[PDB]
Amino acid sequence: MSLQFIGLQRRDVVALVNFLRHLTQKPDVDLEAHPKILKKCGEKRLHRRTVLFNELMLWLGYYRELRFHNPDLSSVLEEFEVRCVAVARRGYTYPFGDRGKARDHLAVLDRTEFDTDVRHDAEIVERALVSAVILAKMSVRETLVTAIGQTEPIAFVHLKDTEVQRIEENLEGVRRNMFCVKPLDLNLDRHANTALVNAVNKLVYTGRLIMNVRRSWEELERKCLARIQERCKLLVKELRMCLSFDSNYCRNILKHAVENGDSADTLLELLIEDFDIYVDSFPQS
Amino acid sequence: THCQENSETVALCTPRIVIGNLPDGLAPGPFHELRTWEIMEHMRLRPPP
Amino acid sequence: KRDEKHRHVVNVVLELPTEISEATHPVLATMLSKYTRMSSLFNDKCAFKLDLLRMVAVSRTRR
Repeated sequence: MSLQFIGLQRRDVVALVNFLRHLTQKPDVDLEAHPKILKKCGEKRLHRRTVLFNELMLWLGYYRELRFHNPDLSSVLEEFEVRCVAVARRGYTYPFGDRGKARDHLAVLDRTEFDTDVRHDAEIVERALVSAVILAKMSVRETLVTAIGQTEPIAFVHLKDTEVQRIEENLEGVRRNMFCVKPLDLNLDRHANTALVNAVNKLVYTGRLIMNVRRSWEELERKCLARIQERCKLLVKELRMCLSFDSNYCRNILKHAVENGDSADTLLELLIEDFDIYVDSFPQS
Repeated sequence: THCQENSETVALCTPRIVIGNLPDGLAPGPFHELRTWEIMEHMRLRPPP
Repeated sequence: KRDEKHRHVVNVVLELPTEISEATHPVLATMLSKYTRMSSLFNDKCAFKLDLLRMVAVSRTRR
């Protein structure tokens, strides 16, 4: 929330407040993606205790900025259920040369549903697609995997190369900024392949999209939690060198595990509450 | 025994060099210990040091 | 005015003897400024005693 700092000039503290409003807009949403913000830390210019503590207000607040804006695929996630229902409807009418091998894949395609839990949102998309991509190759009688341990990669089936560059470029922009994504890229022709593949490629695009939004989240969120754990243990090595009430007081603040965000989210609201008492421990000016 | 080279289930063969490679259902652990005394008795070490 | 609120904690709440003045204990000054902000639970005389007690252990530990 209301982050507070030590040796930063007021002109720089206002710039960090500007980072919150611009976070949805700026390309490449990562603190590592904006090196100049890391150069606002004032490292070497100030004492090493300030150099480590100054980042701790950012990484705790940058993690707060991620939780508040929140991933929100639910407006698109319901559309994923519709296209999965459309493949389920058109998947029965289509003839097969071995219906028993294919019908079992259709049953798993029907069972897929999203729970309220966010950690399961990625895994549910994968099984819903693997049952379809194995099915989509059968429509063109394409060769499919037989060896055990060789699950088929998720990929588009039979599409023009000009269509590929326009749609794959969007996936690179999903990792660039998961906060604002729309399924505007749709241009499948009725002439291509079959009505199944048109239902599938629209599903595979949303299916990769739910993962590319989710994988861009957890891979960064795991990193920001890892960064705080490194800065804290390095901070303890320096605070231990001096013994004082405020100095030992800071060591108790770092005893809480950074693992799981709520354990760290309480740490940020706590540290703001007691800024006045331990501030003397850090040299300044 | 078969293995899993890529896109294949090729057969594999490997000698069992030492006598201890045998399965416990064919080479019981009590068997190896009582068998061990046969050589110490051949070494005349019935009372081991 | 604000100084008078600290006397309510030292007397009515903590029941600290006047020989243990707030000026007499330099590290106490950092703590009472925070307790004054918490208007709640003035009725519980004991909770402030155990809290002021444990914080002295934070001040005094070579280990």
